Amino acid sequence: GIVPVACSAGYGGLVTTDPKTADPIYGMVYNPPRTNYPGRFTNLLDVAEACPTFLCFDDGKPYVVTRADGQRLLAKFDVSLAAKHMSNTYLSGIAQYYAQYSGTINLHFMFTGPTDSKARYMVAYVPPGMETPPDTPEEAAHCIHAEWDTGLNSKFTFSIPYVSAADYAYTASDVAETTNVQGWVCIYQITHGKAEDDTLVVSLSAGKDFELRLPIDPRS
Amino acid sequence: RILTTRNGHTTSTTQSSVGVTYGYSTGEDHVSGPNTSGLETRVTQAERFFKKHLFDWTTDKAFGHLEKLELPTDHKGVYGHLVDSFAYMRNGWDVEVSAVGNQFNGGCLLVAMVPEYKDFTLREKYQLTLFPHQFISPRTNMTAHITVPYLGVNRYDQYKKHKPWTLVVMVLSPLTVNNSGAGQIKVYANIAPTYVHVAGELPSK
Amino acid sequence: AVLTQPSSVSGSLGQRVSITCSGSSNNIGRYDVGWYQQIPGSGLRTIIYASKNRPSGVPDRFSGSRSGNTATLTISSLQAEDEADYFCATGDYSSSTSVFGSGTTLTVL
Amino acid sequence: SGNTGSIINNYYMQQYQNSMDTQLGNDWFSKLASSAFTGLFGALL
Amino acid sequence: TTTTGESADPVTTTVENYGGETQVQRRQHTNVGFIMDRFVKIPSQSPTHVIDLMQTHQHGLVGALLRAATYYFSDLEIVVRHDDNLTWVPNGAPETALHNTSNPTAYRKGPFTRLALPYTAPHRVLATVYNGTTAQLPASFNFGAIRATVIHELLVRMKRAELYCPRPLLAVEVTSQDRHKQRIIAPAK
Amino acid sequence: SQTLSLTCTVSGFSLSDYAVGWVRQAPGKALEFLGSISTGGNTGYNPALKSRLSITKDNSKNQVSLSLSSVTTEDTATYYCTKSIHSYSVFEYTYMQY
Repeated sequence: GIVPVACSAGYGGLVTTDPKTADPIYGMVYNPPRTNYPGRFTNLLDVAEACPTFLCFDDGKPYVVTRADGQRLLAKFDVSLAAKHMSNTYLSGIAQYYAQYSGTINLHFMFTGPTDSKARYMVAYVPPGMETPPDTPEEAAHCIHAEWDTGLNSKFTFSIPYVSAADYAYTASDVAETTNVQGWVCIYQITHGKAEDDTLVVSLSAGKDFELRLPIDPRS
Repeated sequence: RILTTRNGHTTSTTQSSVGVTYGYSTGEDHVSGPNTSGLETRVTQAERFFKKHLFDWTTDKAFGHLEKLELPTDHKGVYGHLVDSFAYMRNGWDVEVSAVGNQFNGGCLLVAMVPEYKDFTLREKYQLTLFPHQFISPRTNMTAHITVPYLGVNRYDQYKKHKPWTLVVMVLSPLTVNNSGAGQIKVYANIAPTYVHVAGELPSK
Repeated sequence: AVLTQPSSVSGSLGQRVSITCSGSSNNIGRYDVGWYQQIPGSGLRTIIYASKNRPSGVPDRFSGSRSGNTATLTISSLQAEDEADYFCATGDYSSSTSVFGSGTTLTVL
Repeated sequence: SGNTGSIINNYYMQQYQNSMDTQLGNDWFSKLASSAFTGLFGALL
Repeated sequence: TTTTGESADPVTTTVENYGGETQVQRRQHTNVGFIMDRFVKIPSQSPTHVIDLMQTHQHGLVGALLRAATYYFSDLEIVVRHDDNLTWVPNGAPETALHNTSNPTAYRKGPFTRLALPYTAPHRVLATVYNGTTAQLPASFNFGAIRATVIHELLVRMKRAELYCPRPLLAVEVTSQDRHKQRIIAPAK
Repeated sequence: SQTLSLTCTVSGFSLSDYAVGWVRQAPGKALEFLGSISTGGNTGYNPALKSRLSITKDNSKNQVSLSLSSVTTEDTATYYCTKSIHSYSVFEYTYMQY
């Protein structure tokens, strides 16, 4: 009495990501033991959450030097993780391989300068409703922003918030869009005493709420 | 059956209103969600009634004169300043629409807060009733009072680009003006934003 | 020709030029009017039907106001190409045949 | 539920098999059809 | 009954109003899960076809019932008969992602391959009509994109679908007759 | 004695969905309403030019016909067809507006 299985049609071929196991071929192998081997990371995002990696800027340097001419808009750069300024940081290095993301994206600013030149800088997240970020520190003071001094304590971390209509945002930017899916972010140097080319070293990092989703393989 | 509506500080009391009709909900769904991560701040200076003119329902408008209004339409006061200087918002919209009829001129208006207005081929107007709606007929009630909650693909959405609700007003029976009824009856609908929130403060120039 | 409308009106680029329609409680008082545009080498085109409505393809400029006993076709900013003869369409209870405006033929100056 | 009518545990786990859902810490049209005013409105003979 | 009516209150009267009785109703067929569970043929595209609803023909069952509701949510089961390996991508993948093939794929297995591809769009619930560009639906309401060297047919079946906000349905046009009068299937002779 | 009849093939805007009516631009800028026919077949004529024309519509051929009585020095005019919204006209002169 053979059991009539009535094999189905249409499905059964392998899928590139298809949770299934294969038929083993070699016997039991007791691989060499490693216990509490150092440096095991289990979430890629766990790595990016800990290590702050630098950004890119003009001429390819991480520090945002004080402007040469009348200016107080040091650099502006969008939030979409495929961004020019964010092209080399590890967070974009991984987010390239994911279809969407969510949550906050911490920043790190750490003043690297002599102890004789204080300075007071601002960061202001301008959500996407206007055609250009404002080139005036006061005129952009309205949007959610922080303004911090540079004293004995050096590293200030403003956590870019996540506000968007969709509950998840895409990582790659549309060629049809000319503005960004998210707002811009501006670093205004509102005051510097002792103007003597003192640098800021600014870095990116994934926040506690950051989470990517739907992995894909783009030819990078 | 006096209904004495109220919103913020402006009131409206119609002795002829037949009844409020909630569309699609009795209350709005939760507001603090994955979007904005809790930066929303209920604003309460925008909950107000603001008038808006509509088509002068005339003796001759035959069945199927859809006069739409898209919401939010161009408000110039507090709500206008607010949608100008805030990135994201959300509201429910307790619309109200009036037609002063002399009670001697027959006619049946149909108001309906249709979501995501697309064009009608005039076959869809036969069964446009699916959406929340009230019948305005000078016979019994010169006033219709609809309230609908904000529903869109997102939690919040720029009102400059995706205007979900559009109050449409079809005319089911031509105004018949008899010996004593009004020659021309205009319809003025008061739309009040309700449970409005905001987010995404935008750097104003 | 029951409706008398301005026999001619002059305009220039940039400013708002409107055109009244002279009617009465017979035809414009209780019935809605229409505004048609006719070029010298072309026929009719409808600009404002149902008086306050605008059909598909008409630029946002043209606005139709029926407030009061005289319908007014209000253009936001006249343009060099929108220079054409405009007509008045309305229904009068007194006569079965509808009344048609003689015209308004614009200028650019 | 829907159309699936095989009386057996789905071999694939649920999270892999469908898109698992989440909530935030209903059926309006059924409530509307239910709360309906039925019966006559006045006296009867 | 003579209810006030003008309020557009939902009134339903029964045959009971004149010495009738109302029999029991079994509506297990007009259900919206059981009616959305069936396959429906979406038009096929030879190169980099994008899989999404609102491409079905308007008059088919699933297509119409779909346009009957503004906001639909559903996971897909797809059935494609392609001629080379067929690769899928999530909802926000750059069009160049299709050639990597490390992203989900399916090799030629005799006849048509049947996949299950979950609902990936970031929007809280999709829409069948979008008032205001942000008429074409925005670029974000697709499920994925399926790209084979040549696609012959695509069938799509929405699982555990739930609809919202009903819309008009537009039964067939009739012309100056009593009823539509279509030739219903009849036995042989 | 030159009885004329002219038709314009409707391109889209089905007659049941939208009712058509003829209108002529009399020599000069003058305009005059010739009649209308509601989608169902019922028509409304210009009472002045009444009894001199016939407006018959066919749903199959997707065209509309107008058979005027005859031509005179005034009858010559640029003729045009209209696609009114509101397929049935509540009043005959009412359609001229839409």
